[PDB]
Amino acid sequence: MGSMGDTRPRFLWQLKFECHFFNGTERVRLLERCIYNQEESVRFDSDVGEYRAVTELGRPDAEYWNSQKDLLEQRRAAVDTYCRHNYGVGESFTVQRRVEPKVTVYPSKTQPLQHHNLLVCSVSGFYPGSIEVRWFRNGQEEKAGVVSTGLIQNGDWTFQTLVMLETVPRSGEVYTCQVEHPSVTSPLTVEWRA
Amino acid sequence: FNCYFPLQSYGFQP
Amino acid sequence: EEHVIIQAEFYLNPDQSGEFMFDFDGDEIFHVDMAKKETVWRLEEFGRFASFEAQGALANIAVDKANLEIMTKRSNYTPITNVPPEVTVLTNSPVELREPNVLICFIDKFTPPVVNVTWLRNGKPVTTGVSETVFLPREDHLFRKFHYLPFLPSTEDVYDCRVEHWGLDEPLLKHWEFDA
Repeated sequence: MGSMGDTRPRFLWQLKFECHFFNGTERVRLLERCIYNQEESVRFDSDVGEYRAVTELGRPDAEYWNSQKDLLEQRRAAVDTYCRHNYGVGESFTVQRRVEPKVTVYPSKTQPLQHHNLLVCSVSGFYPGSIEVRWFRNGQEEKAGVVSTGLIQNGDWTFQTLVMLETVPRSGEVYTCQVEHPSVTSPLTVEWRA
Repeated sequence: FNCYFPLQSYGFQP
Repeated sequence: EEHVIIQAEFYLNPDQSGEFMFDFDGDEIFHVDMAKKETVWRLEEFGRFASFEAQGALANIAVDKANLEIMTKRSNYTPITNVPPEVTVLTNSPVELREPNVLICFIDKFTPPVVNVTWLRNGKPVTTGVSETVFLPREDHLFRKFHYLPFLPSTEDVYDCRVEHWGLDEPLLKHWEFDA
């Protein structure tokens, strides 16, 4: 029983230095976090300016590090020497990265409802994550019957989403999957003519 | 060079 | 504008496994290979645009190891509680017969960062052209991971991503077949 061997207990220590950016680099917040197992125990927050204990386990470390004035000076300036530095290192291929979605429309292999056509809009390969995928019937946005997978991260600097619509396809009806995404100034559209 | 800089981890009190 | 860059590290005992990586809005910029002692860029072109001195990561890892030992003793040897993963299998894009595609095994919401992943083709382990990411950080301090299998879609092959983890009593087995 157990899906893998070597069940000795484990002990885990994580350190995270988070640089949070608002309006470009107009505002910056550095958050250093120390986590033992699954419990954060002490942090430095640049909006605070000193180490603080999150749990009891972290109290000696806050006390020790707050006694080190060089260290506090260094951390207090890291919003500049670290966050804004690293922001500028990578801005052109991270912040500025724009990869256009590929959009395809097709009938589901599953057609559960007689006289209905279940349609699928596949939106893939795009960057960054912010996107809107919507269905239109003729000139009207469909506000009912739509189902979305929401945003899916692929782990490789691309995303995808899948949006389905049950249609009662009449003659002369045109169904359009329409995508708004920061990589394009005009929406992407792919149409299905019933 | 165009260099990412790390923040250095510091030890607990010994 | 809203963006977050995270330098995330860890050390795990008794495995003696370290990790150091940078994350931008949830995607990995790079990590350091602790065996080769070298920077590994998540996309190849990143290494043409930027640099990172791997010895800084290795020095941080030594300190992380020392701090883990202290914290292990300080907590009276309180071990991590296993949190088993959630596993989803999807493809990179809509699947068409005989059009190369990629199967993604997404492993989420687990700790500690040790997990075993096997791709099975028609029930048999397959190694051809697989790749994987390091452990990726989550705000709840659990982890995420991706495994990839390029494949040529057919009606005759089925696939499973098999995931094992100390928090699972039995292997998770997540299936994919061509939607015929």
